[PDB]
Amino acid sequence: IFNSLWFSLGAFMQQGCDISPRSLSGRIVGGVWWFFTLIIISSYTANLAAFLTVERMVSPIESAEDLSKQTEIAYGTLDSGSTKEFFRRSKIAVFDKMWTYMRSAEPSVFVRTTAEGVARVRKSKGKYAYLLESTMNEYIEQRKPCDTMKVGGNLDSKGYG
Amino acid sequence: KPGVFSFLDPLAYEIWMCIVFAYIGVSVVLFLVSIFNSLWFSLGAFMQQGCDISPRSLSGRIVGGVWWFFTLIIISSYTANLA
Amino acid sequence: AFLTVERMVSPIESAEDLSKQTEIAYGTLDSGSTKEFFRRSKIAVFDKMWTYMRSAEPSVFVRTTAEGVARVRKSKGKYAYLLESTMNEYIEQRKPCDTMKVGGNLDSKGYG
Amino acid sequence: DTKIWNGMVGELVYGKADIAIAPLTITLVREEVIDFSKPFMSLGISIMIKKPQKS
Amino acid sequence: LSNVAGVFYILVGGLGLAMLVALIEFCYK
Amino acid sequence: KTSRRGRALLAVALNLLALLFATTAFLTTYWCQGTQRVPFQLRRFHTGIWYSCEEGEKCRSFIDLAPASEKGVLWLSVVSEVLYILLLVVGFSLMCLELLHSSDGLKLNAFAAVFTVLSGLLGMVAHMMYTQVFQVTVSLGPEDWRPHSWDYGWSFCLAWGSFTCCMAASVTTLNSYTK
Ligand SMILES: N[C@@H](Cn1oc(=O)[nH]c1=O)C(=O)O
Ligand SMILES: N[C@@H](Cn1oc(=O)[nH]c1=O)C(=O)O
Repeated sequence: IFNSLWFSLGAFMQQGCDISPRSLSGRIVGGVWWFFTLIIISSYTANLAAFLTVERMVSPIESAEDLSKQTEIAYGTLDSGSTKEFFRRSKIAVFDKMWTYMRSAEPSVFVRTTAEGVARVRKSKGKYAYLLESTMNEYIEQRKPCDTMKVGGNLDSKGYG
Repeated sequence: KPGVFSFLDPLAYEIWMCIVFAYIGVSVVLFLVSIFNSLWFSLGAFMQQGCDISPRSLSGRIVGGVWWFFTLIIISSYTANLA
Repeated sequence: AFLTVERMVSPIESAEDLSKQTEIAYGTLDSGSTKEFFRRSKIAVFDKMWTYMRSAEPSVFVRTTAEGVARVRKSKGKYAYLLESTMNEYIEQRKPCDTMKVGGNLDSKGYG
Repeated sequence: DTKIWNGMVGELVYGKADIAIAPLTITLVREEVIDFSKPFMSLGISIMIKKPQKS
Repeated sequence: LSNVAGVFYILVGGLGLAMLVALIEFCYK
Repeated sequence: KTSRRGRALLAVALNLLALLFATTAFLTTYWCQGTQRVPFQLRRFHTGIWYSCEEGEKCRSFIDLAPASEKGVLWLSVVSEVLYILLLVVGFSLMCLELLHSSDGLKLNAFAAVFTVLSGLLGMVAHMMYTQVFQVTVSLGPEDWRPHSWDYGWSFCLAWGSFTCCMAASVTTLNSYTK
């Protein structure tokens, strides 16, 4: 059962099979095999082109939960504000876990101004994610060089007065 | 569009230099199983699927299979690119 | 061609997505705060949605949340319903688990 | 520790300003020391990231 | 050319493996 | 008998030339010409493989850059270079043994051929890795040095040297099979 395996490798090597009397019961195997490999490579081509068409990417981190389960991407908030207080006071598991990480991360993940937070996101090669109010977020999303994006739903619902 | 370059465009020139050198490297290996003769046989290999006449495995026939897989992948990628 | 056209599909999961198309109909509950929201909005996207809804035919408004859910479930995706997040997430946890809440909330308010 | 308020909230608390017109979030601890009008804008905490181009 | 270079790697590796097979086949004899 | 000797010695000298190319790109002075003549001021980079020169005239180190896994690709690259050189030298050594018998044989010569093939197999991978790395270095905003001149220099000739290495390998091993 070795020379036959060799020949099978010599089947995949080229179209598919040969060393049988016309069909007999051997060539049929290689014919079905040929149709098979054909559909495979064709499908491979189609699918490969499909990536080359739309090319729609979406990193991997898409929610607060995503942030909480990893340590590769650092994240923080603005200082002296309602956002920092939110995480510090949350009893919700995911947010508590995020606060526990942020409050002791080094170097510090907190910023003094929104501007500083935006700069950190833009210059950290994706190794920093910023937590800020949806309003500032969507404003920044419409500013050059259009390299930031707001992901996921809002963690809460409140207002300015 | 320069006459010729447009065909060349889907796959980079460097990639071409690479496939050429790689094929040249594959080519001699068949001779090892045995400067002109088996190199000519490899010229008879790229032309059609990949390799032949190997007395069951031997050595270079599996090289023929890998080469077949190889050229298959490349041409597929090329066509997808042009698409 | 199949995979290509398939990948082109739009990710209709927000209010803006709804406002830029006419293939998928959408509406709200009658006599409630949601309908009033669109009718009174000065915000571009919401105004555009109200302009479409208030005159769509057949009517895109429903008398009960139940009627809205049924319309979403039986319209092969040709109907999207606008309702409060609370009812939405409740329905999302009911059989036959064929509905989903997409996008963030349009506003933030409460029941009293 | 010192129980001293800073920022715009502090300006109001210590009488340095008469009113605050800015994106100041209405919160319980603040409403306990200053007054807030009804909301003029709605929002929520969110997450902004650097786009995606991993190639 | 990277994405193809990954295939170059398996190609060359298959080459070297087949060469080793040629070597042991020269060892039996 | 002069024929086989001429073939063998010719292949030896050719592989020696290939070794000269190996030293050539191992001693690259600027692996890519570079420029940033910003209308800042005019700039002319000259990136040696381990030595990013600028041109008043100056040359700088700049080796082992970003990032990490890429550095390891550089490790595999350099190791592949060393083993490449080793297979070369073992090739010439087996050639010298052939000379000593000129002053197995076949069984020995084919060995060198194999190693030379392996040698050719490695450097062609190696340069890929290197070029791979180089593209990556360009891909990640090369600090400030991101020339529009971008084009290969000295090492490409070494790629040809690995080519003629495989060539001379095939020729001398054919000289061996003709026996
Ligand atoms: N509006 C916030 C200030 N701040 O802006 C953000 O985006 N986060 C945050 O804490 C506040 O009134 O404290
Ligand atoms: N809670 C709403 C009634 N209603 O429920 C929805 O989901 N939309 C809507 O208008 C109201 O008090 O009017």
